[PDB]
Amino acid sequence: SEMIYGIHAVQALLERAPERFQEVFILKGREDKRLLPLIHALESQGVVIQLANRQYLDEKSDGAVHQGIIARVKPGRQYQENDLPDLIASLDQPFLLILDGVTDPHNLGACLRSADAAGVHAVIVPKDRSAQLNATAKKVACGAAESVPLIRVTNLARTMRMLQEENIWIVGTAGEADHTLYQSKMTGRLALVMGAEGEGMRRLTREHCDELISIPMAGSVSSLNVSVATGICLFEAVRQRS
Amino acid sequence: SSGLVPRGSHMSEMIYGIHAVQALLERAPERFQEVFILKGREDKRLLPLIHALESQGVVIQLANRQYLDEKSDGAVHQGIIARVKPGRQYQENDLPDLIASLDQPFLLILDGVTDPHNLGACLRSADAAGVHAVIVPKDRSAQLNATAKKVACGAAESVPLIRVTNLARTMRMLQEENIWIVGTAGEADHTLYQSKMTGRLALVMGAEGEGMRRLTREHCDELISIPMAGSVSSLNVSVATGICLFEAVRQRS
Repeated sequence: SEMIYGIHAVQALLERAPERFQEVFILKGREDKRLLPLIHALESQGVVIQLANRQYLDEKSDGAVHQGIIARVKPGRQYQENDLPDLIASLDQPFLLILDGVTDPHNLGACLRSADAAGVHAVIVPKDRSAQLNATAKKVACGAAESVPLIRVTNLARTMRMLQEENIWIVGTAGEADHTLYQSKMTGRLALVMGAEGEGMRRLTREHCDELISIPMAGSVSSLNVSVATGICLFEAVRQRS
Repeated sequence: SSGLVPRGSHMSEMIYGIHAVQALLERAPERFQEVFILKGREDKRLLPLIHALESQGVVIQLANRQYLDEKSDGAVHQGIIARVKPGRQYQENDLPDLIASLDQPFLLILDGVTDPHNLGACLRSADAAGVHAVIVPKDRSAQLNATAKKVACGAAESVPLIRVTNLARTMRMLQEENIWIVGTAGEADHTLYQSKMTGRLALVMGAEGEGMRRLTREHCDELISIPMAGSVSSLNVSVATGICLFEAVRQRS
């Protein structure tokens, strides 16, 4: 049993895994047009709602910015490297995001938020030397933690080959690319790879890519933050995929 | 009986990071006055720098770390000091002329970004996209402080940030100058991909909270939304700003 607080986590679950709802706790006495459009959905879902004072919610959350809402939820299905091939098989047209070198919990959250926004089916990351999904990541993820699975993998190159033996085209961003993000084809079976802000993808990672793209800069000094680069690339795909 | 007038002083400003010392070298070399580095101490990352500096005819002097950390308020200078002239601070009144010197102005308007970190993150993306100027309302925006300047990775020294008195009025001026204004809002009825983002243009982004002010929204020529996959999905102002700014870039290239 897991405890979630916040409207962004209560809702990401209503949109994605409403079946994970067991019992809801909301402030007994304080109307908010920020909750009814949720309270009703919960009622429609057949989720048992429960009346509780403010103390009942100040304790069972460790003084969090619950905004008046907390629920009892069944832990979310955590995908391991092993069950990736099945996840992919259940996908009509895989749209994946691979992060090589994201060590900062905050960036992991931002990338997760954007992947969700983009409709990415899963975020794949190097099990070793990569940030962890802690309180802060989830927080910056704005609920994305609950929607987009994050699969931690032993060897990136091995997993990439698996994806390629499964017809998923791998396109990675890199300065030493010959064409730009806009001269790429981001339709079909796809996996987008972003590397750390300074070092980029590790040499091995970029060699396991079918293609390499670069984001065009207007300034030989102009650079881009990682979570913004991820977004720009992901939505260029969203654009071509619509 | 008279009238006194400050004759006028000239005070230098010390810079610190490679993302300033090496950024301002190419971003704004003419402001350079004196430069400091470690004495007789090899640094393979300093040579590619102290190279372009000598070519520009800028003085380069060696010194201690006490000297560096003292004239640097014990800051992460990275062994590279730099005494330079004050930076040109663009003001509202300067706007008309800046726009006059551009054939196809590409402006970014930030309404309500009150967090310096976001302000700096946004400038960085603006600089990457070729934005000529970022315009924010004086009474509803963050200050280009040190925190902002750092998250901007140098852009702060390349992209003018003009603080304005009446955002809506400044917007009417932009339109009088034939600049098309596109604002980002959930209330829009088409996406940024269905928008014509070429020509004279200003992109308006609102903060994550209350979003764009109603008056700002009403002075836009068009409103666009960023398509979300699921009623859940939502974007950070910096990422969102980056996304819209680059869809524009794609279109005008």
